[PDB]
Parts: sequence; C-alpha cells; structure tokens
Amino acid sequence: SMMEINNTESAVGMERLKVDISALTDVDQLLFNIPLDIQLDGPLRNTLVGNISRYYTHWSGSLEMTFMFCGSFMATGKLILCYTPPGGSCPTTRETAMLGTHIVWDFGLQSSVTLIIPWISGSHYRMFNNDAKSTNANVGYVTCFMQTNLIVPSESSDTCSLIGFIAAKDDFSLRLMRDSPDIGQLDHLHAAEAAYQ
Amino acid sequence: IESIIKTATDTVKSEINAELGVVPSLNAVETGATSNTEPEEAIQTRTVINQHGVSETLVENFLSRAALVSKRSFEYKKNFFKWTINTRSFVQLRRKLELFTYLRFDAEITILTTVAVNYVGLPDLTLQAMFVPTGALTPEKQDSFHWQSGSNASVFFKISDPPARITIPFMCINSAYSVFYDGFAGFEKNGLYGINPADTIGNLCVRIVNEHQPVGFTVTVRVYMKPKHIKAWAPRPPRTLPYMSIANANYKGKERAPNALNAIIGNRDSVKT
Amino acid sequence: IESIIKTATDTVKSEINAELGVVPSLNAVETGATSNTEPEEAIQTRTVINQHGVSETLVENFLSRAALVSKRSFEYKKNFFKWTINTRSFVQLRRKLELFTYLRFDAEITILTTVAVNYVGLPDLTLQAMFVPTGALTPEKQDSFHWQSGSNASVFFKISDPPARITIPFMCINSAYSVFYDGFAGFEKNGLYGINPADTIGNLCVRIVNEHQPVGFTVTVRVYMKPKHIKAWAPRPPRTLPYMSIANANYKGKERAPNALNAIIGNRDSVKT
Amino acid sequence: NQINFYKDSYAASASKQDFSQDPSKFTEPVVEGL
Amino acid sequence: NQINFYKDSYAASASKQDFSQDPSKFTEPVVEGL
Amino acid sequence: DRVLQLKLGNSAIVTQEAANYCCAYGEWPNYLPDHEAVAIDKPTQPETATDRFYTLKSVKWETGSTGWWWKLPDALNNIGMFGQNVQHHYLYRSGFLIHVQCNATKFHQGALLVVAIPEHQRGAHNTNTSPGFDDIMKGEEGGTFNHPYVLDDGTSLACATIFPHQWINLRTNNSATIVLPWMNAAPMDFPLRHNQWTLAIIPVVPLGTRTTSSMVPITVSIAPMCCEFNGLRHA
Amino acid sequence: DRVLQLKLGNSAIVTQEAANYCCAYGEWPNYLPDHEAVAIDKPTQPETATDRFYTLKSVKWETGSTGWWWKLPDALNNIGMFGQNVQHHYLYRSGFLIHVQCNATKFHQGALLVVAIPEHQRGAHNTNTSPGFDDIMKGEEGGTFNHPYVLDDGTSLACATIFPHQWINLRTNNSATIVLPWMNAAPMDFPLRHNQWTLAIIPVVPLGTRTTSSMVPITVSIAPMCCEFNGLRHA
Repeated sequence: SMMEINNTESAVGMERLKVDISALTDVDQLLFNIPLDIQLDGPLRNTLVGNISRYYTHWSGSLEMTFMFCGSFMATGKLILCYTPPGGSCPTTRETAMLGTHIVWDFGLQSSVTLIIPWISGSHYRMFNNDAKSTNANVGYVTCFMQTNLIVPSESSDTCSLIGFIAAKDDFSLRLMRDSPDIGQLDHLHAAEAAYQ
Repeated sequence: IESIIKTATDTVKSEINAELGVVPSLNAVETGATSNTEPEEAIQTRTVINQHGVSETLVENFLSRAALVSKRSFEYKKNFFKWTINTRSFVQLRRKLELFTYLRFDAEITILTTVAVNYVGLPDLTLQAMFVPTGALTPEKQDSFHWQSGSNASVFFKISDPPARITIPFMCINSAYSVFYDGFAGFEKNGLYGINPADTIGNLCVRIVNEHQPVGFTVTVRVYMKPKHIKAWAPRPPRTLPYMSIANANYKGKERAPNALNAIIGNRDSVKT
Repeated sequence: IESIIKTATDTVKSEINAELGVVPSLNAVETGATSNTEPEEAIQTRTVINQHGVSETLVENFLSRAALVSKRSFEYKKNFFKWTINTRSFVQLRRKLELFTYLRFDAEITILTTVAVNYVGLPDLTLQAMFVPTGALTPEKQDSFHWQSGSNASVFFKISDPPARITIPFMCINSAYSVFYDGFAGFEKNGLYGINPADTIGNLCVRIVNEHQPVGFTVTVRVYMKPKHIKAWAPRPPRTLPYMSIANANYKGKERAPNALNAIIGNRDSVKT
Repeated sequence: NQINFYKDSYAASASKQDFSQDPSKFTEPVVEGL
Repeated sequence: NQINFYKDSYAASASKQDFSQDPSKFTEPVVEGL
Repeated sequence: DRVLQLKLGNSAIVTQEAANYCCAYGEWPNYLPDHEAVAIDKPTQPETATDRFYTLKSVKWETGSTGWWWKLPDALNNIGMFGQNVQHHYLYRSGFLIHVQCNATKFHQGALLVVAIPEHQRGAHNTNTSPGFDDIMKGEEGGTFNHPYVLDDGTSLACATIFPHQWINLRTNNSATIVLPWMNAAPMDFPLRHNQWTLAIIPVVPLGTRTTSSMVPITVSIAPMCCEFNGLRHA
Repeated sequence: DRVLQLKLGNSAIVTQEAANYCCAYGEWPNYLPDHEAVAIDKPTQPETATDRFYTLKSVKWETGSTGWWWKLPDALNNIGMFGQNVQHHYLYRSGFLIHVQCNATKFHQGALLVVAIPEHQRGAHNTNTSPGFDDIMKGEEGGTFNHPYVLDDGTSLACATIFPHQWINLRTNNSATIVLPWMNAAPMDFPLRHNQWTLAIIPVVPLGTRTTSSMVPITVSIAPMCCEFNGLRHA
C-alpha cells in the first residue's frame, strides 16, 4: 500500500503520493527520507500496516519497502537506499550512510526493487510509545541518495517520479489490543434522533 | 495454499551469494502481485527459532467485544423508549465494521439501566424490554394493549439486579449481512439510496411497569452488543474523514492538515528535513 | 547439587574425636565461600529424626498476598479518577519487592469502593473502571467520548455487590520485570535516570456513571494486588533507611540512633556491658 | 471446559480454534506463477 | 481439587508443589572444591 | 592451590598467593543459543582483540580513604578494539572477568571487600532531584563513595555478601578474581545507556603500620569474554 | 545472462544490463592454509563489517577527461571497520571485488577500459627525482593520469589487456565487475606502506551527443572479502 512521502504544504490532493526527482549538477545529493514512526503523525499512518496495527500496542517482525519508477523508457539512472539502526542521528552525506543496510538499484526493464528492514532489537517486542526517542520505540531512518545522475534526452520530460509501497513479511506479530488514536472528534451527526421517535 | 499456522515463521542460515542470472530483489508490481523477497536472499542471516503466537489477531478476537450501540434518557413524570435498530449510531463500533463487506455473526445484547429521581432515595423499580419485529404493531403509550402480547419476546428485570442478557441468532434472509449496498430499495424510479430491505430488523421498546407515583424520575438506558461466531469476507480500506450522518456516507473533512480534505497526514517542513 | 527438599534435615550420632591432620572448624572466608561445619563434627550429638516442614518459606508463599497499591478520594458535586500505574506508592509492599532484582508474575486486581454522601442515606450507584494502555487517549471529563470505547477493557460494578476482581497476565516486552534499572530512558544526552520504558503499563480510569443529582457525593477507591505464578532472581539486601520519593532511591535518615545515617542499630552503653 | 445447558446451538460460547489460513489470495492473485 | 472453566491458562490458581532447591550457588560459589 | 595463571588472548596474569576464584551464581560465560536469539543479522564475533586484559588506572589507598566503584560496560567504551566495536554497533552481549591486585609487607594490616553488584541504582543524599548524566557515567575512572556504610542507596553494607564477592586480607592473600556471566532480562542490550554490573571495593579495616609512610596502590584488570556485537552503524 | 545480483554482508548490488564478471587468473579468494602460515598468533577474522561494499566518491566524466586511478589497500584505510582493524593490527591478508558503474542514454557513445594492475610502480616525467610520499598515497580520491597513453611509466597502453580487465561500452552495457585474489610474494603484508593492486579506468573513445549538455558521473564500489589480521598494536 502506498504512502505519502511528499507530505509538505502546497501539495494539494493526490500529488502527495509521489516524489519528484530531476537532473542536477553536483556529484552526490540527497533525495528524501522517511521517519519510521507509526504512532506519530508520519507518512506511515495511512497505510494498511499503519491503520490495522494502531489497534494493538506491541509489534514484532520485519518490513519491506517497494519502489516503482514511473519515468519514460529513454530514461536511465541509479539510486541507493540505505537504512540505519537507531543509535545516532540522521545521516547527512553518503559517506556516513553507506554503512547501514543498503541496496543499489539500476533502472532496468523491470521497475521495482525491495528493501528489507530486518528485525534488529534487543527485546522481543517494541511499543507504540508517544516519545519518539525512547529506546523501545525508536526504529531507525530510511534515506535515499543518488548513485549516478538522472539522464533524459531532449524529448522526454525532465521530472520523473517514484511511488513508495510498504507491507509486512510473514513473521510480523501484534499483541495487546487497545483503542485507536485516530478517531477523536465528538461531533454530533445528522439523523441520530430519527430512530428515537 | 491452505495451511494451519500456529506461530510465526523462522529464519534459516544464509551464505554469501554471487550468482549470475538470478535476482531475488527485483520484481514487477505492475502484475498486481506482492513482493516475495525472503530476508535469507537479501542479507546474511542466522538461524532463529521463533515462538511468537499469532492467536490474538484473529477475526473472532478482533471483533467480539462489547460495544455501545444505544443511549437515550427519558423522563417519566414520550414516557417510554423506542429505537429502530441500526449499528451506525456510534462512530467507534462503526469504523471497525466498515473494514469488511459481508459479515455473519450472532449478537449478545446487554441492557444496562440506571435511574435518578428528580427523599432523594428510591424504591425498587421494574422494567420491560420487548423486541418488536418488522411488520408488527409498536405501542405508542405506556399502558397500551400492545404490551400484553405473549408472542413478542419480552424480558423483565429490576434496577437492583445484575443487568439483562439474551442472545439473538443470525436473522437475515441472505447468507450474510451487507455492510455496504450499492443499490436502491424499491421497484419505483425514486427510492432510497444505500439501504437494502434485506437488512431491517425492527424496533426495541422499553417501558417502566410501575404506575406514576408522587415523584417523577429520569431513566437512562444503555445497550451493548458483542458479536459471536464471526465469519468475514472482502476486506476494505478504513474510513479516514469523519462521519456526517447515518443514512449515507457523506464527507466534510476537518479544516486543518490532520484529516483535512486535501491532506490526511499533517504537513512537514521539507522533504529533506 | 539440585535436589528436592521437603522437610528439614536430621542429625546422626557423634563419637569422640582426636584425629590429627583434620580440622573441621577451621576455614577461610577470604575465598568468598560459606562455612560447612556440620554440628556432628563440633560437639557430641544424638540422633534426631526431624519432621519440620519448610513449605511456608517458599517464594510463592512469601510474595502472594493482597497488598494495597492505590487509595484516592474524589468528590462528585476532577469528577473522576486517573492513576498512572506504579508499585512505589506504599512503602510496605515496596520493601518486599526490593529484595529481588527480576520478577515474573501474574497479578490479580481487586477494586474496592465505598461512598459518603455529603437524607444521609443513599440509593444504588454504578461504577466503571477502564484500563487504558500506553499510547491510547485518556479521557479528561466524566462524559467524554473516550468512555464509549469497545476496545479498551472495562468492567461495571455496583456499591451493593461484592467487589470486582480480574486478572492481568505478564505484560512486559522482556522476560522479567526490572525492579532496578541502572540506565537512562532516551537516546538523547539528558533523559530520566532510573526508569526503563520497557516497564510502563498505562493508566486506569474510574468514573461514576450516574448523572449528578440533587446531592453531592464523596467516593473513596482502594485497589489491591496479589501476585501469582512468581519466579524470582538475584536476591538483594533490604532497604534500611526510609524512602523519600518515587522516581529514585534517595535517602535522608532519621535523626536519632535507630535507623539514623551513621547508626542503624541503636546504641549500647559499652562493649562489655 | 465449555458448558451450556441450553437446547439451542447458537447459545454457546465463542471458539478460538480456527488457525487455518490462506494468505496467497491477496498477495499472489495472478494466474501465471512467477 | 483445583477448578477453572476459563479458556486462558493464566487464570488458574497458584501452585505450591515446587520443592526443588539448589542452595549451593550462594553458599559455595567457588570453582576448586575445598 | 594458592598459585594460579590466567591467559586470554595475548595476555596473561601470574600470581602466587591467592585464594580460589569464584564463579557468580555457579555460571560460566557462553555464546547465545539458537533458541534464544532474536535479531536476525549474523553477529560479529571477533574473539581476539576484544578478549584481553585491559588494566585501568591505579588508585592510592590511604588511611582516610572510603571506597571506590566502577561501571563495567561503561569503563571500557574507549579502550582498544572493545571501544571501537561498541561505537559502531548497536547491540552487544558479553561476560567479564575481574582481577584486583593490592599488596603490602608482612607488617601491614587491612581488609578489602571486593563485591560485584547487578543493577546498582544509586541515589543522592538529602534531596529530591535524581542524579543526571553527570555524577554517573565516568569513563575509566570511578567515583568515591560518600556514605559507603549504606552503599549510597539506603541498603545496608552488612548484607552485601549476598552478591558474588571475595576478600583481600593482607595477612593472607593479595588478589581477588571473580567471573561474571551475562545477566539481563533481554538477550542483547544497547551499551551506551545501560550498565549491567557495578564493581565496588570498600576498605572495611583500614591499614596501619609503624615501619614507614609509603604509597600502596590498588589495580583493577577487566577481561570481556565471549563478546558478540550486532546492528552495524556509522559512529 | 545480463542480470546479476551480488550480496556481501548487509550490502547488495542489483544490475540488469551487464556482461559477465571475470575472475583474475582463474582464482577465487580464500583463507590462509595451515601449510603456508608463518605468524603464530591466532588471526582476527571478523567476517562481517569488513566484508561489505564501500563506495568511493564519484568523479565527473567530461570531454577533456583523461583517466583516473586508485590504490586498493590505501583507498580503504579510513573507511568503516576495515579502516579500524588496519590501524590497530600489523599484518593483513585479503582479496577484493571491484564494481564500476557508468550509464547514459541511447544517444550517447563512449568506452572505458577498466583494468587492474599488480605492483604498478609509477614514474615521473622528464626528471630524475623519484616521486615521494606526496603524489602517491591519496586516500579515497585518485590522481589523474598525466600521460595515459604510456600508463605514466613508459609501458604502452596497447598491451594493457594482459591484465585482468573488462570494458564498459555505453552501446552495450553499463557495468563492470572484477574479482581479485591475494597476490603477493609473502603470506601477509604491512598495509600502511605497500599497495598490491591499482585500479585504473581510462576513457579510450570520448563521449559525445547532440541532445543536451548533462553531467555523467562514474562510481566505484570495493568489497574486501576473506580478510584477516594479525599482530595487535596500539594505533
């Protein structure tokens, strides 16, 4: 199920689902990053693994992220998709981000890749805590850099797009069902008293 | 294929790979399929025996809880209680049923009542709940003759006692309840959208038996429902925008970035934050 | 080695000894070991069959009692009760848990309630206790919408009835509860000393369901806890100086010789008294 | 140890013994196997 | 004679049948035997 | 029985007069079994350059001295190839070996209690504020006990023989040696925030002689054995 | 045959259009046998955090570009847990894996010779002074060939196919992958003074198009496999 990477303002509607990449003039540049926080207001709240697992409070398993490239057929390029365990702060350059679990992907005939986020933890479970920097709640950082450039001819459009998916593996597990933090309004709705003659 | 899963799966030891012609990590999501990259084929793993049970995420554990369906307070000095049965009145039970399309269960209904005479104490009182099906005549007064019916299912209980509990079987004329219905109700050209007549249960009438005395009352009734023996088909995405009414599925959206119309997830400063 | 002991041990008859090269009564405590001088080898004994059972000093008998964990009284004319769960509030349960480092048990909680209307008698009342886990939204008003939740575990009980009892399983994410924690809670440089996030359970919210009437109340709630199925590791010395707060283990000491800072045992006149 | 003395079969308790599972109808819906 | 009709195993009573005991881990912790 | 020699890696320690070495709770350190593992990466098991004796700085023992302590995962976070694997990895699992050395002549007296305490949650005196990141987390040097009679947390010293311990009696021996296993509720742990054990030596009987006034230092060696790391990072 | 995936440690590289990967002189890297070992300490074999793909900095390829080189033990002496084992230990023994990435569109042309040279003793032009510690030993960045036609030492480029090599022809592929074994006269070697191999890529046919003027970078990844260290030191 796809996810809102481009959740910045002045992005109206369903343009919040894709991210724009383009050609550039420097050697290595950052593209995006995803905060892996299901409990907080992040890109992962509105997915299938997000909405179902907020009813529970303990979780344990692996995840996977799948990226589909929606450029033209004449467009080439490479990317690198790395994951860093939660010990420190977010990586800034490619020199401190190659040291995590990464994949290097070439834009080929078939247009998807898969980055497995392995279950690295001390305990058996983790909690959906309100503190982001807790030791049993902080997961890590997923971030993407440019390996080589994004190169197009004169006739293709310069701006290509990426769509980001997320699901769980076959060892995912959940525990201790609770109430969902999503629905929080108390607004009284029309035709409620119509059943009460 | 079909198999019995009791606990979560395990991981087997991985070696180094430099194989040509074989790519585990590439796939194509244009086929509509989902990825099948085992972690054994992406990184180097160890062997881990896994004891985590998956018995809490069952459908019969996710659904079968006691949720409130009705709450209405009537003064006793229209002197009674009448409610055409729906499950769209309270928004926290509703959103958990909106995940599926068809359902087949047996409910288990608990009527809980409390009173507040407006001598501030109170003597004993006696209630009566009667289940009127569709078609049958509903009363319109406390002492109507429709309360003497031996055919309608009734139950008497007191305030001082534990609350009343019954159970009600699967009542539909089809083989499942339709949570959603993309059709009309009548054969005429202009009917009511979104409702089926195959799911209409009837009324539930509650009165108090004691004659009005010197002192007026205030009776508050709560009704709970717990499903049992649940079968569920066709999962659906969850509702995000808040509800607006009961007879349909309109949407309005909040004004500011969380759960607004043009933004479900609240904003961030930049993409490279 | 490991062996099953049902009763205490017995004594066998002793003869006179004048053996050379063998000393039972000498040892060396610099090795960290404990003495092993049987009384058969120090004095002359007789043979005594012993029937004294040791089944009362078990860990599951030493711990599993009903101890008070909470007591708070609220007036009804913040209109309800909310308590972030800890076991450091009352000093007599606490000192018995401070003997061990790790614990693994299943609690058994009893909510006992009494009321005192400030017609001095009272009609029947109805309560509600709801167990909110961590992360979930807690109510802030008596009639908030967070009380209609079918997902949180709730229980209704009356004043006139026997008190409510439930049981709660082992809830931690590790394999034991850490009574002590020599670390911090966050990844930042400045967090909170002495607490772990692996042991935080949540809130317990208690309200009264009846609408405010002509007369104000005063409700007093007590909560008891009895451990079950106890496993215990790593015994520790007992706390001697009195406690000072909850979030840490500070110490102040009484002013005069019993349990003072420079004297635990009260003074004596001379050593040769 | 379940217990009911009622004559009707829908009056019983719930049951949590149904661990059968076919996940490859939502994840692999295609015809030709990969 | 213990009794429970609940489906969960942690709902049972306590048990006092565990008389196993290894005292020579606190009193004789050394390696070389005396 | 008095003479003893340990060797781990390229290190070795030789002593002649020492009472036996004790194992904490009858255990010996080992690796993590398959039926208890949780993380699924292959662990880094270096097995040399992290299994050596690392000596700390010696402290001087005087007549008015009152005790010393150390924190065992924290004292080695900037020493050798143990301190480099800790900073790059996210989890660890290990067991230690302690060796305390203090000698004098035939004419001195004195006694030291060398005890090892799991999860020693400290406390401050006569205030309500908890101690912070300062006054804990002193690397390679240890704090001095303010009130050693109550172990600086309220519990009595007179029952501190319930923990694994030995004695250094200058009449009899001059060395003490303790082996500690992995002891935690979880199979692995983040090393930069949580400390499992707490070494602490306390002079019960103060020293004294009438020969001369001369320095008498105390030296501590620590050897992490059967260590393994997981979850690689950048710094 | 075109599609390929390597995985070493927690790293993986995926490509779709690539010709086969070659083994240098028919060999595959392995550990040191018992009948060839000399030093008698147990070696440190970490086997993870030193067997990953470490990427270098990308260089921009232009029309007037003339070639680049690197030194393979020296380029990794300050990167990760390979650069920390090298500084503390005295000897090492390893074998590498090279992977060169450069892509363009259907309308570009060009060709690169990706060659790997053992013991590439360089030479300075038109002088008698030998080159010093400067102009060699550039870590993580490589010098540019001054006279690539004679490989900057007098030997011709036209016979440089005698070394293990591949080609990157932008008409056909966009990747080249070479596996290198341990090659030295001695079983181990001091890593801070001697460099075994020398990666060097040389644009034979310069690129050219008439679509637009856009950057085209070249990226190199190195993965040391079957590495082991010996002789522990301080820094």
